[PDB]
Amino acid sequence: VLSADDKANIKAAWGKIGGHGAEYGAEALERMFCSFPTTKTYFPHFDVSPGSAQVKGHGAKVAGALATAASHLDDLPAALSALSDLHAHKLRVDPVNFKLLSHCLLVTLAAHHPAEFTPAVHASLDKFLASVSTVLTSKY
Amino acid sequence: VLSADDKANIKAAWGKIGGHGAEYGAEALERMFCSFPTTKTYFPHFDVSPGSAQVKGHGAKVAGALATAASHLDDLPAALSALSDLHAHKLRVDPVNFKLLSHCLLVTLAAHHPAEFTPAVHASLDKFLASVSTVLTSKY
Amino acid sequence: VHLTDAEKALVTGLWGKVKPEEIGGEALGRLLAVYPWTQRFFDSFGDLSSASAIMGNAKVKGHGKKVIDSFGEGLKHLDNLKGTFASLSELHCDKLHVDPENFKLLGNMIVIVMAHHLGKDFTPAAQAAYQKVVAGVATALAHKYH
Amino acid sequence: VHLTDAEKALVTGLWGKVKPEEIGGEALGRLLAVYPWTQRFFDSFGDLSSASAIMGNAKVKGHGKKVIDSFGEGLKHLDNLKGTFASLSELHCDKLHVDPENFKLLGNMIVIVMAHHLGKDFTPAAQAAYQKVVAGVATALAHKYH
Ligand code: HEM
Ligand code: HEM
Ligand code: HEM
Ligand code: HEM
Repeated sequence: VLSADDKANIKAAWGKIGGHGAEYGAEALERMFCSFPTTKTYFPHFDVSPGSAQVKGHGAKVAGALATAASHLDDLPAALSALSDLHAHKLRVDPVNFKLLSHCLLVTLAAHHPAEFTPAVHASLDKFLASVSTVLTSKY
Repeated sequence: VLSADDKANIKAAWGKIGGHGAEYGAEALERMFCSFPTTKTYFPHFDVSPGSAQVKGHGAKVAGALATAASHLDDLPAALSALSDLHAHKLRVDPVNFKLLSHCLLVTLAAHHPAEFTPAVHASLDKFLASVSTVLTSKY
Repeated sequence: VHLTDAEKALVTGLWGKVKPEEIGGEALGRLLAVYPWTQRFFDSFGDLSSASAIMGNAKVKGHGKKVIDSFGEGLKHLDNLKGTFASLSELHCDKLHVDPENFKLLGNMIVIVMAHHLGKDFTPAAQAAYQKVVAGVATALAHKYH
Repeated sequence: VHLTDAEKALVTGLWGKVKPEEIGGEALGRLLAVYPWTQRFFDSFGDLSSASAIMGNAKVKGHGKKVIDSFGEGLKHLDNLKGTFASLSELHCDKLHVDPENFKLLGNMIVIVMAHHLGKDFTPAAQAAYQKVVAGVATALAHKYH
């Protein structure tokens, strides 16, 4: 689980994202499909070509869920329950691909905010992404 | 985390363990050291030869904490924070080894309690030991 | 990849004391209940919603005999463990997209089920050997993941 | 994995626009920071108590420099990752007892450090090219893992 400084770093790091989160989510997904193309198989109904309108509007969705998670760090299971139904119960996403998207999202963050992506902030966000991943891949 | 069903199966399963805990905790360690010999490098001062006084007495300690975890499921980070410090801060155990040890515990319960080791109970216990692992491996 | 013939005699001597068909049925069923995201790969199999349903699912048992029989063949060529499974790694990687970490999970179920059936006779030595078998089979099913 | 010339040109092209000692020093440091249990393998290195101490550790900088030298040596032999990482694989296996899963953590840190240094020049296509390389290095580092 997270520490006080994790929570502080996650919240601090999330503030600096601002309105870029919608785009950082879209880039994270595109990096996940480009590097790990077997994750395309979770989105057969999507146009998953880069620049696709569908991945754009979905990166905004994933973003909004991460900022929600960032402001409810004590109890992720409660605030992501409806999202845990989706990814676990009906979609049944292999936990490995959350690691994949988490890595691509941190690649995105390193690629856009170099002065802010310190080793300490990085470690906290990795743990942040590990906590949300555990919540969503749970309870089938 | 766990579900009410998982919490019900954990207390019930551990309840059916009884005074066998300390024995299972030692056999589990003995299974880990034999199947996964690198795990022995974490106990360089122990006897760790089959049958041992120290490994047997250590298996009890492992069995005692699990009993504590089994009755504090809604607050593992609190009741395991002393053990987290030892394994995460002090020893720095590689998470892969908590999965090896978890696996040997389930082999032990499968080997000793056929009738009680149902697939449902097995599933709840794997989430039990995995939650405990996360706490014991996390810094916080 | 290479067992001592003590370990090799331990696996073949305890395999003869189990019925492979229920080893496969229980192992595959226990994977599906313990690691339920594995069910995504099994949508034509019908009802996988609960532990009892997986254990009563007739095609899961039928598929465990396929899994366990190919596993049985692996037990006949522990030295060329790579070539016997090359068609299967081919099939799990490129046509089903099973993540290779899940091959370890099924092998763990085979180990847990062997302990279930055999009780005391599934000693740590017995497990140590069978761990080597499932470890090598799992890595074999992963040889074509590029 | 085998790489098209377009990917080799992409990997070697972007490699010539970073300084490897910075990558190595930053990747190993971030590994020890992001994944704290890897510190256990570095007790002769002294203080690794904080992210501050880790990135200031002079031995860390020194070792990241040697790690990146071997990685760089892999970049010149991508079609021979087995043979080029034979010596380091057996060292990590039989002596250091480094779990093979951690090879991919360090590989991932190399990817993320390239994105840090390169910004938007580390394209999604650039990432996929480097992802193939570190996964090959991680594989090669761990098949002589008997
Ligand atoms: C940090 C991790 C993740 C978060 C926060 C997240 C969040 C979300 C959100 C907000 C939605 C839309 C819910 C709605 O408004 O109806 C969604 C849907 C979805 N997610 Fe994720 N997700 C994550 C990881 C993943 C991963 C790793 C995959 C697959 C590799 C995935 C696959 C999907 C799919 C297929 C949908 C359905 C979209 C559709 O049907 O149009 N998610 N997720
Ligand atoms: C859920 C799994 C585990 C539990 C519940 C557990 C529990 C414990 C407990 C209760 C102690 C004694 C603490 C004390 O004396 O106050 C201990 C010590 C220790 N544990 Fe574990 N442990 C687990 C997994 C592991 C693993 C995977 C390893 C290494 C491979 C490990 C290595 C050690 C070592 C080296 C000690 C110190 C022994 C001594 O100095 O007496 N533990 N653990
Ligand atoms: C030691 C591990 C494994 C062995 C020996 C094994 C063996 C086999 C065999 C022999 C088949 C026969 C193909 C057929 O006739 O349909 C098969 C199919 C299949 N396997 Fe496995 N497998 C293993 C692991 C896994 C895992 C981990 C998964 C998913 C989590 C999986 C999912 C499937 C699926 C979906 C099929 C196709 C079923 C169908 O369409 O009839 N397998 N496997
Ligand atoms: C991309 C992955 C890796 C590469 C390319 C790599 C490469 C190297 C190199 C070049 C050396 C120096 C050997 C010598 O000079 O004789 C080394 C040693 C070492 N490696 Fe790594 N390594 C990797 C991953 C890891 C990981 C994941 C760990 C632990 C978590 C680790 C721990 C060590 C240690 C402890 C040493 C010896 C340093 C000492 O004893 O003071 N390495 N490795």
